[PDB]
Amino acid sequence: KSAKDALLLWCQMKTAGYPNVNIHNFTTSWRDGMAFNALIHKHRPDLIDFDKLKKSNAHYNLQNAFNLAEQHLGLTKLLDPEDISVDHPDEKSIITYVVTYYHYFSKM
Repeated sequence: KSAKDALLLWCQMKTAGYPNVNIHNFTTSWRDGMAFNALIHKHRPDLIDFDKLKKSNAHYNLQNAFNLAEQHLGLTKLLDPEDISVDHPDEKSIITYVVTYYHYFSKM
């Protein structure tokens, strides 16, 4: 609960101030793709025009973050947008992927 909890705070803290981002867990807080994009932007505002993103376009948002992370950060696309954009996405999946982001931005 410690590693998960610190991971959650980390995400919360990194995305302080992002509109339409509200991280309260590792499931539904990520299902619209905003949080993922906020994480990226925070580290590489050059890759995303966050202001253009709307919570409504889950697919787009998720593909966006996933494709950019893969393409520009070499972070493997472990998740699938369609799988993530459901009502109750798989927590473990998300956490695993979110961890790869944590390491990446934390190291380097």
